[PDB]
Amino acid sequence: TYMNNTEAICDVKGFAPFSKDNGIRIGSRGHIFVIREPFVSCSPIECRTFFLTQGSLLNDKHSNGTVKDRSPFRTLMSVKVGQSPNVYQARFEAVAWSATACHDGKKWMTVGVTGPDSKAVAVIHYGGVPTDVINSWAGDILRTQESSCTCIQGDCYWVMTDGPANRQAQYRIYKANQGRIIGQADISFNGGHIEECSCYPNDGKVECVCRDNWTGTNRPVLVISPDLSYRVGYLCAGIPSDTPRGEDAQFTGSCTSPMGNQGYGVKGFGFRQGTDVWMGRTISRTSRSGFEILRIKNGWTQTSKEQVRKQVVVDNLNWSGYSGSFTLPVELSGKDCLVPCFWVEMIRGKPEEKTIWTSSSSIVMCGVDYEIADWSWHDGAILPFDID
Amino acid sequence: TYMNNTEAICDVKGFAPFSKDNGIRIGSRGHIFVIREPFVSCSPIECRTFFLTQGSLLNDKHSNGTVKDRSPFRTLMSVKVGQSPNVYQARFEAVAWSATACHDGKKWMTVGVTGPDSKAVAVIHYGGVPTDVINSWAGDILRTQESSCTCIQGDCYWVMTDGPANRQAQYRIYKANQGRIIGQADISFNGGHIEECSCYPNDGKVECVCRDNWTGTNRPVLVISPDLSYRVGYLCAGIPSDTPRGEDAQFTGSCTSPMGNQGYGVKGFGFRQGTDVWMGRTISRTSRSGFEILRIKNGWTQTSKEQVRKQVVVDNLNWSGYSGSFTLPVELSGKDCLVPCFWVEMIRGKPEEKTIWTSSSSIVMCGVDYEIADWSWHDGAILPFDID
Amino acid sequence: TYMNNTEAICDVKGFAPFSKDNGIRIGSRGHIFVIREPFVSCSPIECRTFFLTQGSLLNDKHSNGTVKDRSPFRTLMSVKVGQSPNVYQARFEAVAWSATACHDGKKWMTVGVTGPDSKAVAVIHYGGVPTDVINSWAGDILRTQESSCTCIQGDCYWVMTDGPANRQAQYRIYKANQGRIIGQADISFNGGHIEECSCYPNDGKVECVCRDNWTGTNRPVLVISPDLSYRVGYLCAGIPSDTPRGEDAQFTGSCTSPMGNQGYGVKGFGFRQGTDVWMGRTISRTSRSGFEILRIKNGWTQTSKEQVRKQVVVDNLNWSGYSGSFTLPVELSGKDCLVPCFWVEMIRGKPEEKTIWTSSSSIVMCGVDYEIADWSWHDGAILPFDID
Amino acid sequence: TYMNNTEAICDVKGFAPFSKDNGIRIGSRGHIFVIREPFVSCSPIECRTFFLTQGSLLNDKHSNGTVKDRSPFRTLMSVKVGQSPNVYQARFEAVAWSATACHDGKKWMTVGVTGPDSKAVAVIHYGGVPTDVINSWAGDILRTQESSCTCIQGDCYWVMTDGPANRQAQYRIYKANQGRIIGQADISFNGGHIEECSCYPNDGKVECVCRDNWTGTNRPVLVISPDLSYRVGYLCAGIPSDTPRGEDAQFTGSCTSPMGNQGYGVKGFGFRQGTDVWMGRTISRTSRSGFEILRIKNGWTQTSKEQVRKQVVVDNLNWSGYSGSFTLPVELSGKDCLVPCFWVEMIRGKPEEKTIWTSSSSIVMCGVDYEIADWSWHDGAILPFDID
Ligand SMILES: CCC(CC)O[C@@H]1CC(C(=O)O)=C[C@H](n2cc(C(C)(C)O)nn2)[C@H]1NC(C)=O
Ligand SMILES: CCC(CC)O[C@@H]1CC(C(=O)O)=C[C@H](n2cc(C(C)(C)O)nn2)[C@H]1NC(C)=O
Ligand SMILES: CCC(CC)O[C@@H]1CC(C(=O)O)=C[C@H](n2cc(C(C)(C)O)nn2)[C@H]1NC(C)=O
Ligand SMILES: CCC(CC)O[C@@H]1CC(C(=O)O)=C[C@H](n2cc(C(C)(C)O)nn2)[C@H]1NC(C)=O
Ligand SMILES: [Ca+2]
Ligand SMILES: [Ca+2]
Ligand SMILES: [Ca+2]
Ligand SMILES: [Ca+2]
Repeated sequence: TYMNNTEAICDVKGFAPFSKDNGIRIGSRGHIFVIREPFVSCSPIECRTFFLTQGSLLNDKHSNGTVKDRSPFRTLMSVKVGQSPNVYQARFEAVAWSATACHDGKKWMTVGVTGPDSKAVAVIHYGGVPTDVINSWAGDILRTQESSCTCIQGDCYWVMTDGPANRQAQYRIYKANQGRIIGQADISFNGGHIEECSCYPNDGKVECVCRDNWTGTNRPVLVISPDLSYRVGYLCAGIPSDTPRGEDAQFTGSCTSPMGNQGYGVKGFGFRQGTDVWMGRTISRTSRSGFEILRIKNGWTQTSKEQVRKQVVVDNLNWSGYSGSFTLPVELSGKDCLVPCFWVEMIRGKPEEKTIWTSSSSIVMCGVDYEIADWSWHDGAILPFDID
Repeated sequence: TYMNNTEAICDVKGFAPFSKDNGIRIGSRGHIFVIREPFVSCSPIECRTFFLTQGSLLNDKHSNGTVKDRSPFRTLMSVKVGQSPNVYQARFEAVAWSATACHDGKKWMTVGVTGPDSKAVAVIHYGGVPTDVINSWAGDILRTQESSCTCIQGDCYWVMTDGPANRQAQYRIYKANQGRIIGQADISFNGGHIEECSCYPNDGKVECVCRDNWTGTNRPVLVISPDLSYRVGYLCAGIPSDTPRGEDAQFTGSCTSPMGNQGYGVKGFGFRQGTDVWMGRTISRTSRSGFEILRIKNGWTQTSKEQVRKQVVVDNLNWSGYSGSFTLPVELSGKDCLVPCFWVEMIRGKPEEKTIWTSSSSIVMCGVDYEIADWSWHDGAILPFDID
Repeated sequence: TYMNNTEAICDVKGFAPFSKDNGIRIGSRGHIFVIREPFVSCSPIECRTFFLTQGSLLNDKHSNGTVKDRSPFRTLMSVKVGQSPNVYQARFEAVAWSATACHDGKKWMTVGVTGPDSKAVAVIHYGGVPTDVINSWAGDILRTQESSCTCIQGDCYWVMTDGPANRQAQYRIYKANQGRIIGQADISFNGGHIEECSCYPNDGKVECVCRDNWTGTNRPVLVISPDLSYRVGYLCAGIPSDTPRGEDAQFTGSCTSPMGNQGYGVKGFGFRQGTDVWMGRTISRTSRSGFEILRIKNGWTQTSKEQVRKQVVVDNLNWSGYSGSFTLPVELSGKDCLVPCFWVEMIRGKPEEKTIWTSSSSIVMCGVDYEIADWSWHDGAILPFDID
Repeated sequence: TYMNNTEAICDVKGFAPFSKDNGIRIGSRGHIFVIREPFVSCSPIECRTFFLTQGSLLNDKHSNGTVKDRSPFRTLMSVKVGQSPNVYQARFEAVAWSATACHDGKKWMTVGVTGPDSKAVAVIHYGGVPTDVINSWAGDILRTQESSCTCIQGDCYWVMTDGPANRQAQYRIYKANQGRIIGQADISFNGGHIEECSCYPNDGKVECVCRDNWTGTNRPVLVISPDLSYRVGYLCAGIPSDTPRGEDAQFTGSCTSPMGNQGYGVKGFGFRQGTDVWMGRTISRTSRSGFEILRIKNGWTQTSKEQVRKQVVVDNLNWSGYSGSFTLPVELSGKDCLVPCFWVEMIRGKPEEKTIWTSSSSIVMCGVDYEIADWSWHDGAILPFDID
């Protein structure tokens, strides 16, 4: 039976911890995949952590990282949420240097992307077997969310980006039933830039938070109805949610256009509470260190700067990174709504630390109806390892 | 279907061994979690061993133990009873520096506790996904059993402690259905101190044995009816069941109040045989070395000193530690009653041994209708390891 | 539903290989349990390999073997047939320095034995939870088969030995339904000695082949009807099936009494083909080197010396050891009979080799209706390992 | 229920990647089986990777490879497609130095081959338990596909070769229901040589592509109707699909007889698109380096040289090896046809590289209705390892 996901996002006052896998700490002696870009999606029975590999291990010479990023040794694997990405608990998903994965009630539909950048290919597995494919339409680095995709009523929706990373690129919306592509749509958002979207189900539509690697220190926002009609723009909030960014006060904000004349970005998430927003960001405005999350009143609909709450999960004394969204099925939480949960990546090693490798651990948090305290649940490992 | 647990405790004449995992022996070469505070609960299909991690491994530098105890790297994981807590057989349960876990017939309800000590948070997972939360009400080290919780007819009951460890603290009783808190109650036991309760189902009520870290070398006792009405006090027995303690003869005992003017404690268990008690304790009265268990006649209802039986499981030549209670489901043992089974932790390393780490192995015993012989099933490993 | 096992043994002309786990070869780098006394039983869905542990690993210091044999660190674990006994694929069964395990159609009933030799205890687990116990009746090393037990129609039968190993001891027959002992019987076989029986289902009865560690180079034989009435004696065959033994020609044989004035023994198996026997033995008559199996015509009913076939599985250039019996469920093989299959242990290290440890690998063979060729499927590892 | 496999092969314009396991890269630190001859078959729920072992590990001394190839330590194990062949995720299948494995909808029927070359034995396991056997009929190296076998409507068909490798040998066709041999047939193909067939279901019949190790640089072709009536010969295409081979232009081709006066061969696959063929081969015509696949128009029925498409998967800068066929069940892909998917082995070490061992990793590709780009998904590991 198809997992409904038609209900609304739960109004939450805070986030209680879900998991922590300590893989880089475990991987000092264990057999752990050097991973990058973990993310969580849930089936109506369990939540798993996806990630990308080089087919290497921590403390190995194959973790030397000189081995490139967009590589053929790159695969998508999954483990259960909280388990580390180890060799002996991993489930193979796809050959992938960029991915998204999602469940619809029956089977897992994964979409890993590979090939050369000129003509990259994205394969849609479903039930484990590849079912369909999407080819590079623009010929510049075909890619997708790196976070959970979204199925509503058995139809799974997601967002891909073909084009350049700095200048204007092209952005699309795909739609599948049982791993077979049933629809697609182009995103006529000009001047704007959409990357690495964090998305979720909300009142029968798909809301996705994204990253502007062109000109925006604020974050793009897409709204997707199941007929692929769309409204797009930016998170109206007067708080810069991207990184690098500037001061909150030297920032006005816009619901339509990119603000803050900085380049670059980072993957980030947001959650729409009626008219308010749960926005997440790093503490450092220039680095990826720390992580915090703020509820900004009327920040979804207005260029607001009203911080209702400010909860800290990763301290600015510690390294973080990417972040993304997902929901808890009704068939799991017991609610009448969809519990907003999220993950934060914590990057260790290169380029910041004196090592030869680059991996990440995660912490997952999810939406509660109470106020959670500020603490730091950070990575832990004591670098450099023996290999370095 | 909800696991009944309304029946009475089996009258047992002894305890036959259930398991032994030898993880610290296995972990000389294997990949084993440096754990602390293991405990056993059973579903109507299997019994699992819970424990807490630092995300470290035996023989790793991450086992250096200087890494603190109430830490963010602390998680609750489980394995099957008898299996060691290894990376490749572990199931993630919660981020936890203090825990309890229990099954009700359908899903596992875990309750791990984390955060800062000032405002610690306890998350209730159920089916794997967090379902509810309890926040620090007193602002001093929110904590819970470290042993199995108890579900009766689909409602799961447990005991938490907010306050100080030496002086008077505050003690509460929680109640859940499907991971959603449905009740709570304060414990008006003054002068008394309740920590780390070992509990069980008995005639439709929950009996919990606890630890007095204030003034008692005897053990607190709580009786919980499913409406959260309670009687509380001490195990009436004239035998000191806590550690450190004194001689049995320089001990009178009380059914209401703390006896033996020693501080500190250790986690310990007891089992009520009609009017008698199966009480467990270490052999050494000052250290945690050894383990033994005595049936004291009428010791549940009277300040008795009549040892009916004395069975030894861990010898005073060997190290032990915590201990706790649980039952076997009717859906497993085949009985008409609930088989009393228990686990003993065996601590190796710091603070007693010349190492840099601290972990534990366990042995599990359960209630038989025969007299079992005295032997020592101890830890085994030959310390220090190579890392030290 | 209860697995029938009322049918007869398949008449087989040879044995085709089932498995080989190469654990000692795998365990040069892997994480493999130093085991002793492996054996195979099958459920109506799969066959597993049982074994006993010290909680040590190959190449570990904990494999030093000075660590004794009848030890508390001794456990019974299982893996699938062909898989090695590794830490990460092992299922905990019991604390055991002597064991038997069997399935009846619904759950696994294990019987591991432990304690001190004076008052050893045998616990009956069933479904994973201990269900019943048998205590030392004679006070000298309580022990059992080390090979599969036998369930017929939901009742499981086996053979235990309390007494001395050299002189006359005492031998019993137990019977269980759902892990609860429902019957027992003493074996009034005087002068004779019964150890480590290899048993099986045959026409509604249980036939067990055993070892005479007193005075016999031939092998005891027990026949068990499900009311525990018994006929006992020796395998009538004029071929000595035990080891150490003598020449076949300096051996007459007896269907009642022990022949060949040698002491000691080894665990061994046999299979009754109507009136013939498939008897197995080592090639060396003094050491445990090699393994071969001979069909002796009318050897079950008469003191025959007619070798119908002689198949070799382990060559006399290579080390072997114990051996034992089991059947394939109809629910697996598809037959109308019960396929005779067997395992051979291959011991490496101490006492024969220049190492510090002692483990074993296995090969499994089962009954086919064709003539299989003589080859050597031996252990493989290249000793001594790095630890030595 | 029996998996139908009566439908036709999907007409495909290209192949999108299925998996990559990077075991030799993982096995720099992990526990990975030194394997040879991997292959993929799928059940109506999952696809697994089969392989053969020495019971050794990467980076072990037991990987020294001086240990021979046709050895008793040789086993057939399986893992899921994309997972590496590691000790802790492996399922034991058979003792095998040559194999085939296939699923019919209900259980796995494996056929591993062992023994001495003079009188080798092939055992048919089914459901895990050995069910039947085929003995060496010619007395020279009994062997089979090393690739997936084929079940159609519950009857499983495959191809064995008894005889010599260079000169004329003998070739047979077997047929099983539930692991019990129900039919057999001799292949009266004279002058011709058939080895290591890659086969598949196509319109109710079994088409198998093979290797000519005698005189052919082109590839034999067998067509099997379920009554074991056969047509046999060669892939009519004017393109040499074997290796070593010669130029395409110095090659005429034949639909009946072996062309290109070279000896040797390599395992290879083909797929019949109505009248066209998807033929695969290495890039190097003399070595096993590289891999590419060409659709040759009317190449199944005519000595054509019309390359419709040329897709590259492994570049000639990198090592490859064997290759073989299989299908995706309708119960997996969702199609009305049978999706043509294939695997390529990538050999590292001896005999080409400066190591002491020999293993392989794989990539799997499957049939899509789009044109896939040329990229290299190669092995990765950086040789020699530490052991060498
Ligand atoms: C901005 C979106 C893409 C465009 C190529 O760049 C991602 C940026 C980025 C970062 O550090 O911020 C890491 C991401 N990333 C992904 C990876 C691999 C290792 C290929 O998975 N390495 N880096 C970029 N995504 C790619 C290369 O496909
Ligand atoms: C007396 C109850 C608590 C109050 C903080 O102290 C526990 C005592 C204790 C011991 O050695 O006896 C070990 C327990 N403990 C638990 C832990 C960790 C590693 C945090 O799980 N370390 N020690 C204490 N529980 C805590 C700190 O939450
Ligand atoms: C003859 C039957 C028993 C009587 C104690 O002796 C077994 C003999 C034997 C051998 O080498 O032949 C190995 C068996 N054995 C078993 C074990 C352990 C390691 C205790 O499982 N070590 N050796 C003996 N069984 C025991 C000690 O319980
Ligand atoms: C040509 C078919 C057979 C005839 C013996 O030879 C296979 C050739 C071959 C190669 O390199 O091309 C590798 C194959 N092979 C297989 C193996 C083992 C390690 C026995 O599985 N080693 N090599 C050959 N098959 C055998 C020996 O049973
Ligand atoms: Ca930006
Ligand atoms: Ca105390
Ligand atoms: Ca003897
Ligand atoms: Ca050739």
